[PDB]
Amino acid sequence: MRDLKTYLSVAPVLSTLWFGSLAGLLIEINRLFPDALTFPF
Amino acid sequence: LVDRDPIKTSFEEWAKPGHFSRTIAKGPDTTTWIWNLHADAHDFDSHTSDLEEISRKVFSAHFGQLSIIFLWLSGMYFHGARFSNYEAWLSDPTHIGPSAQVVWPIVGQEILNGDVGGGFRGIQITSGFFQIWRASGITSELQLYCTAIGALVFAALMLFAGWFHYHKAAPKLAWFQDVESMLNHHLAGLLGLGSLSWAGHQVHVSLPINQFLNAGVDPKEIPLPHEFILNRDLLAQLYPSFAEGATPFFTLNWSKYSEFLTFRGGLDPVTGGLWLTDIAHHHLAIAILFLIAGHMYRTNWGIGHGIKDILEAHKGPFTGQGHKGLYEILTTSWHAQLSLNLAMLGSLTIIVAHHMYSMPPYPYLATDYATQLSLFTHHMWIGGFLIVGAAAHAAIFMVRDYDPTNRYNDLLDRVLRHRDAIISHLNWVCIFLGFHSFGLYIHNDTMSALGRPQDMFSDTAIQLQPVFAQWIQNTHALAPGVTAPGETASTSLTWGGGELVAVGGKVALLPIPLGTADFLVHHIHAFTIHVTVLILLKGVLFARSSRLIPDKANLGFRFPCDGPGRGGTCQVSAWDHVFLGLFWMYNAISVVIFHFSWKMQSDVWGSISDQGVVTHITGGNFAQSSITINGWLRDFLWAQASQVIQSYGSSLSAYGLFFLGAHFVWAFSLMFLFSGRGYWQELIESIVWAHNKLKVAPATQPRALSIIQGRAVGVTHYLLGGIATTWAFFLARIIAV
Amino acid sequence: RPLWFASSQSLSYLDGSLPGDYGFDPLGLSDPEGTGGFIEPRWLAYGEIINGRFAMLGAAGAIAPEILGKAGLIPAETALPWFQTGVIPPAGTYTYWADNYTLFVLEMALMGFAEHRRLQDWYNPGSMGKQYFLGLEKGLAGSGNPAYPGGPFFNPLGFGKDEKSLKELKLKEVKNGRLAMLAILGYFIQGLVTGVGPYQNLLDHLADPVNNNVLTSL
Amino acid sequence: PDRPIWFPGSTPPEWLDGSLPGDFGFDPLGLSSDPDSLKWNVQAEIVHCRWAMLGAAGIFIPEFLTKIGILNTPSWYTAGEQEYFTDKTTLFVVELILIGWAEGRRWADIIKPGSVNTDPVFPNNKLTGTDVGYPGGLWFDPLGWGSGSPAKLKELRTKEIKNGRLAMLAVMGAWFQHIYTGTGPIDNLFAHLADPGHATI
Ligand code: CLA
Ligand code: CLA
Ligand code: CLA
Ligand SMILES: CC(/C=C/C=C(C)/C=C/[C@@]12O[C@]1(C)C[C@@H](O)CC2(C)C)=C\C=C\C=C(C)\C=C\C=C(C)\C=C\[C@@]12O[C@]1(C)C[C@@H](O)CC2(C)C
Ligand code: SF4
Repeated sequence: MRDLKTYLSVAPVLSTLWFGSLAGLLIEINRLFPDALTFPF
Repeated sequence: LVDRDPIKTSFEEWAKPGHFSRTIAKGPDTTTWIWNLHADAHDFDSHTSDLEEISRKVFSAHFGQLSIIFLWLSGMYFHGARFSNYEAWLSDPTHIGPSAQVVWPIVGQEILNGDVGGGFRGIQITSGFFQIWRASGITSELQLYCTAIGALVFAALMLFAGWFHYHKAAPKLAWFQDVESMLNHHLAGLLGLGSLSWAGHQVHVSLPINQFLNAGVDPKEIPLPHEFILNRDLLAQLYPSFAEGATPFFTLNWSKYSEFLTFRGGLDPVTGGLWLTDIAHHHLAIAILFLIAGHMYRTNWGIGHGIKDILEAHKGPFTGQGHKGLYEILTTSWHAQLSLNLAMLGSLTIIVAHHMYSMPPYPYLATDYATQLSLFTHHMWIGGFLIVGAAAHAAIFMVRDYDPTNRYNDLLDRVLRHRDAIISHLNWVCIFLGFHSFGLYIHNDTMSALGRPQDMFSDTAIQLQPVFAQWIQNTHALAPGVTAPGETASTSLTWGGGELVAVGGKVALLPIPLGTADFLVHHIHAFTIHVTVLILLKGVLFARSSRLIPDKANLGFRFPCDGPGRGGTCQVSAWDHVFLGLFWMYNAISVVIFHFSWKMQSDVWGSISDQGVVTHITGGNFAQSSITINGWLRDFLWAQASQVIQSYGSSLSAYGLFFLGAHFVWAFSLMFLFSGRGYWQELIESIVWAHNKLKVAPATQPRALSIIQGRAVGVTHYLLGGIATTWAFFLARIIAV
Repeated sequence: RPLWFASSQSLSYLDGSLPGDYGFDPLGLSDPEGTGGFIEPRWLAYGEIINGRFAMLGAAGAIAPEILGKAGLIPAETALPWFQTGVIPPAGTYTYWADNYTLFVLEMALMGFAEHRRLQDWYNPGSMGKQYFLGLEKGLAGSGNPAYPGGPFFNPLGFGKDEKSLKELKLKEVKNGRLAMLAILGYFIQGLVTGVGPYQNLLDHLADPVNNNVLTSL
Repeated sequence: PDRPIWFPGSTPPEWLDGSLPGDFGFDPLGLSSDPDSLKWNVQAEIVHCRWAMLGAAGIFIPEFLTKIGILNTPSWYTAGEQEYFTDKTTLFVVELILIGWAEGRRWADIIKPGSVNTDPVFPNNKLTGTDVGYPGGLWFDPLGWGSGSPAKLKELRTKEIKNGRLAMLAVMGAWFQHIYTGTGPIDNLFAHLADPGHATI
């Protein structure tokens, strides 16, 4: 559906999807490497 | 009367935001369009002028509300089955703190999973669901899982009904305007049958299971609820009158049912709550009363009353034509009905909050102090908000739907012709109450500071005794045996009978004395309520015109001002009177909840020893310390905030964080309240300049918030911050002690 | 025509065209004002006819095995009451050639074929006699009246050749269907309160009408 | 317009006009209302059919021969746990490279038809198929059956689609049967044939 695809490109839905994926990535990154205070490499 | 397929189900309107409005559907020239989209979303009256379409739209949204409520209930029941310690709490209610939420260990937040007893680690809940489930006879988690599944199914059913009654078969306007049938059905069927069904459940399920639990039986050894139905011998062993069946009911030999239908009064010593037999009898009587009351209004069979006929016959020498014409107003305007229902529901919520603390209806609820405090505060806030909404929608009706040429009413016309006298009298009453209530606190502070304690208004120097309330307490304490011969004990323990109920080493309830401090605090309550009623009633009565702006009705319900002329006209609309009354409602409710908390912690709640001596939480300092503002600052706010400020490093650190977060949010609101739009619009012009320099200027021109939007943001943030601060303070104080 | 609890509202639309019409509609459920959804005169008449036919099939079926058991013609292990034949396993169960939940799926599928074809003919008259269906679409064309399809399949003997006879037979069908619905409700609530089959209930009433009665059963 | 329909007596969707092989008017949700989605979905269905037919053969023919005892191969469910001549990740990477080259050229033919019909190394060699998803030539149609009259083609292309759909259903069935009953698919068939009344879910 073209209209359904248009509704998925509206600002709030796109922002929600982007921020959900971003939060998931950050949570997993902090889960794999906990308590980072310095960049050791 | 319905219409078949009035509106097509399609995704086309989803891709065109603002389709409900002609102005909004054009396109976003500026950023004000985005804000305009959300503010006007649910104003169905502005969308179309057809009453049938508005009614059809209103009917379907309530189905979505019911679906959301059912989803919330399903979640609440599911979390108790999967992530709770209910079965351990059921074996030792007095030593285990209820908990139904657990947290994932990610960034060190697993510290919030503190111990609560029963080999469980989680967040302690204060909603009181455990007592509700215990009073229903629920024993295992299988029943809770089934209830959650059923609630999910009901949510799906509600959503389908909402879709159907709008897209497939939408009722006609004549169906909605049948108020007699709606009243008859909502009285006889919705309320009476529901009460009868709950009485039947309490008779057949709650009473035997709760008797077995109170006897001390292991919950896993109690027979299942259906065993009491298939095996009448078990119920006969528990209640011998069940051996006679329903024969006493039909022979009018009702006295045989006295074993499980009582009129005892008071509290159950084992659990500290009301007797369940009294509750079953109460629900039976209420069901009978509501079933009879549902046969009053006339319908297709000619017998009954006509509401218009009743209204037209009530008139007097002081009121002229009386209530004639009110039937047509209340059957053509949605806003007036909404205002009336909002006011009544808010008053009912406040009454419920007052009643549930003095007559604890659930087992092991009185000795759970945190649950009591939370429920009281929650329902007080809900009632206040609903009451303010009532006045808001009354003003909306006055602005929009008032039309004397076709909807004349004499009672409303006469009120509008002497509004100056009403407003002036209310102004004088507010000033008098403020002078003679708060002034007595300042006198006490000055006399205490000057070193003259013998000149204070107190129980030791100058007594102001509330003799009217003490007389009522004495009358209610002596009611059994004189004016209520059928009762065994008083309705509540607070009237002053002299008896004490203690459950598990804690005090459940006992008589509450009244003195000089109660007089002052009650008059403070009266003053605040009167001021709020002044701001809201002035706002409603002057919505259409005044001596300042004769044509105020042409400018609408929600407009900012009428310019700097006439010396200045900021905040003249009826919307601004609701904006100003929200702040006074907040003030009044805060004072009320502070009074409740301090009085309960000082004079009621405490621990009881073997010899029978009571040690209250704060040691009874309310009588002598609350008569000054310094006392409230020192012995209430300073002393009782030590729990929330020392919660770091423990399971209560979330409340400590929320304390500071809510402080920040409250302080952040003052930027929007103390400033005006022109400054921020001028400031944005300079910021836009540098975006043009780097070719990053948006095509949607940035605009500052409107005058009304700024006012709304300020009040919303102000209320959120204040209420959240008080919430965190209360919970952190009461969970620890 | 004879009338039975008729009213001024009900007689304004019940003019006697339908078979077995006596003007009885106290609640006005068939009022042609604003028909929609499932509350519609045509759908209500069709539902009454279908429910009557199904109840007539059920009313004799729920009692036929029981009477033959007491008559000593069928084995006693099959002379069960209708509520202990596998309908309600808590009340009792009988072991068939397949487990009950397996038979349910087959019944569901066959009944789905039949009922979906019936519904699709109701929606679009004469549509079921168009697409190839094993060569059986030649006789499943219907007749334009959904409740009375006729044809070589549903009217094999060719009864009701004359229109007057057809009207009389439709009236008889309606009367018998209503009586069968009443009998089925009696089946249910008799089984609820006496806990034993309806044929044994009748024999109990015949044995002694005063000691075996509602006054003694409730 | 008079073709058999999935729901006799109903009306087929407007975008399904009967021009495609294997078309019965089944699209209640309208997932292919627009032409681009229609083409993409057709290509996805054709690829899913061809992989599912290879998978169904590979799951069922080996397992049957093991039961009658001719071969001794392990269960298809646990075939990924045996130890081969190298670690599984290396095999996965080799697979990824080869199938990336294979599928990458298939992507360009969907976007721009007839642009990848020439051999990059030996330009004397070509694919002959005119239709997207039916590549032809000596590599994919060595017997030359893949071209003919529209009657010869609409039958063969409909036979392919009807077989592929059945294979997809069978493969998912085998997966869920092994998940639930915990035994190879052929044992389930023999159990059902032993006691059809009771050898059931
Ligand atoms: C049953 C209750 C009820 C109902 C049906 C209505 C219905 C209505 N009210 Mg109303 N109202 C109510 C109670 C109710 N009210 C109460 C109790 C109050 C007093 C507080 C008001 C005060 C009020 C005012 C002051 C106005 C209305 C207006 C309206 C009309 C338009 C509403 C609209 O567009 O909403 C739009 C909805 C929103 C903009 C959502 C607001 C969100 C809140 C404020 C913040 C929530 C914070 C949240 C937790 C943060 C998460 C954010 C997320 C994005 C992350 C509509 C007929 C308006 C009207 O008629 O104008 C002519 C109007 O001006 N009402
Ligand atoms: C703490 C600050 C504060 C104080 C003291 C007041 C006080 C008052 N407000 Mg108010 N208000 C406030 C903040 C405050 N407001 C805020 C923040 C808002 C939100 C914008 C409002 C919004 C508001 C509205 C909307 C209305 C009021 C009204 C009133 C008056 C109520 C009638 C009355 O007599 O009360 C009692 C008066 C007092 C308690 C003040 C006297 C203080 C004591 C008695 C000292 C007396 C000293 C004595 C006279 C000797 C002094 C002599 C000198 C030489 C030293 C009262 C004067 C209403 C009004 O106009 O009157 C009806 C009204 O409609 N207020
Ligand atoms: C791509 C978008 C974009 C870009 C390149 C800039 C660039 C700039 N902004 Mg800015 N700004 C933006 C969006 C953007 N802004 C938005 C959406 C807002 C409203 C919240 C602001 C509000 C803002 C203020 C109030 C100020 C600036 C200022 C500045 C300048 C100082 C550098 C800086 O980081 O300031 C800090 C900028 C921010 C903190 C903005 C927040 C960042 C937002 C969230 C990024 C949004 C990106 C957007 C969603 C792009 C989507 C891409 C997608 C469609 C592909 C710099 C030229 C300053 C200046 O020099 O004054 C002229 C200044 O005082 N901006
Ligand atoms: C897609 C699929 C299911 C399809 C779903 C359908 C019908 C949806 C239909 C609809 O959309 C329509 C049409 C129209 C819409 O309006 C409505 C809906 C209803 C939404 C199944 C399988 C899809 C895909 C399949 C079958 C995949 C095959 C897997 C293979 C090849 C496995 C191979 C191996 O097994 C071997 C050979 C040997 C082993 O050792 C190793 C492995 C690797 C395991
Ligand atoms: S713009 Fe502001 S200050 Fe000026 S009249 Fe309007 S509300 Fe008052």
